Amino acid sequence: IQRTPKIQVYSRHPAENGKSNFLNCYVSGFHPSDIEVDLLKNGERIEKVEHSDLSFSKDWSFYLLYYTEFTPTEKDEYACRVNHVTLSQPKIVKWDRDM
Amino acid sequence: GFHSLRYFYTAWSRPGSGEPRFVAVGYVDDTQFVRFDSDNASPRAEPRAPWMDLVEQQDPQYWDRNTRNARDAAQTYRVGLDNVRGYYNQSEAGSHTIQRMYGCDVGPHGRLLRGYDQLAYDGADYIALNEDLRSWTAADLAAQNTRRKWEEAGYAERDRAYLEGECVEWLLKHLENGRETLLRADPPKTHITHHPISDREVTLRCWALGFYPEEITLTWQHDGEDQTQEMELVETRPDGNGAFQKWAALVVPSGEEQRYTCHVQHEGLPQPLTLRW
Amino acid sequence: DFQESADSFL
Repeated sequence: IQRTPKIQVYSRHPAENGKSNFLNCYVSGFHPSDIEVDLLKNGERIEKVEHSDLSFSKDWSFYLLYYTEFTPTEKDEYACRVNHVTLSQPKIVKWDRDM
Repeated sequence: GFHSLRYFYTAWSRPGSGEPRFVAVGYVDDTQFVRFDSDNASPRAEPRAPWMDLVEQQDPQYWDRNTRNARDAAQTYRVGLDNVRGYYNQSEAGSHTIQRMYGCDVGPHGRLLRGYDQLAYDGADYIALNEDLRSWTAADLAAQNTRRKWEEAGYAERDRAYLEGECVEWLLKHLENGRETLLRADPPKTHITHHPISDREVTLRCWALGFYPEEITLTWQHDGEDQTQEMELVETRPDGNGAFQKWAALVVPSGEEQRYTCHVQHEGLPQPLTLRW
Repeated sequence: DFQESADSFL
C-alpha cells in the first residue's frame, strides 16, 4: 500500500525579477516517507536547500515542503527533481511563475 | 472558537541503512509548534513556532519533560516495529512504517469536543481508540494482538486521561501564549492572472495567497453557472512562512473573459469576494 | 506535552 507523490513548484511571493524570493517544492500524498527532493538552478542541484518536518494527512500520506532562497530573473531556469520508491524514473517539474 | 492539538508520530525501519527512525511533530490547528527527530546525536524536543521559542518562561521544565517523553515514545515504536513485523511474519529485509495521530478538539467553551488516537501500519488503518475512549477497533488479525496487549495493560484509560486532561489544558495554554499566531484569521490576498493560449483561448487563474487557516473555497462561475467540473483546482499548499496558497484556473474563449467571476470564501473575509478580469 | 508511554505498548 504505497502512493506516488504529488509535486507543486512555486515561489513564496509573486516572482518579481531581481527581488529575493523563496523557491518551494511541495511534495504530498506519498507513502512510504523516504523521498529524494532536489531543487535545480539552470539544471544543477542547489546546495543550500532546507525542508519542513515530516508530517502526514488524514489518509496517512506524507507531505514535505522543500525550499531555498532565490532571486528570479528573466532567463534563470528553476526546477524540482523528485524520486521515490513508487517512481521508476525521477519526476522533474519546471518552475513557472504563473503557477 | 474551536481548535485542536494534534501530535503526529512516524516510525520506520531502515534495514541495512541504519537503525529505525522516529519523527514526531505537534500542531495547534494548522500551525506546527514542535518537532523531535531521533536521528540527532542527543535528540531533544525543539520549538517550531515563535510563541514556543520565546514563552517557555511559563514552564521552565517544558523541554526537559517533552524531550524525555519523545525519547520514550521513540523507544516504544522502535520496539513496536519489530512486534508488528512479526505479527505479519514479514521479512526483516523490507522497510516498514508505523504512524500515530492523537490529540483533542476543544469547543468555544474550552471543553473537550472529541479525543482521538489512531494508528496506521504501512499506510493503512491498524488500530484506533473508539469514540467512547474506552475500547479499540483493530483493522485486521495482526492488530488484534496489539489490542489484547493494550486491553491487558489498561492503556485506553491512560490514553483517555491524557486526552481529557493534559491535551485540553495544553491546547488552551498554547492558544493563549500563541494568540498572535493561532487566533489570527488572515484573509487571502486575491487577484486574477491572464495567460493567452492561442488567438482563440486564454487561461484565467484566480489566486488566493497568504491566508490562514488553511480552509478556503475558490470557485469560478460563468454568469451564474458554476464551473467546478471545468476548472483546475490545485491542492492548497504552504507558503513556507506559516500561511497557505491556492489557485483555480479555467480555459475560456478569447473575448469572453468578462463573463467569468472568481468567488473566494475564507473566514478572515468580512464578506466573500468576487473577482472579475 | 507529548503523551508519555509505558515501556513498550505494541
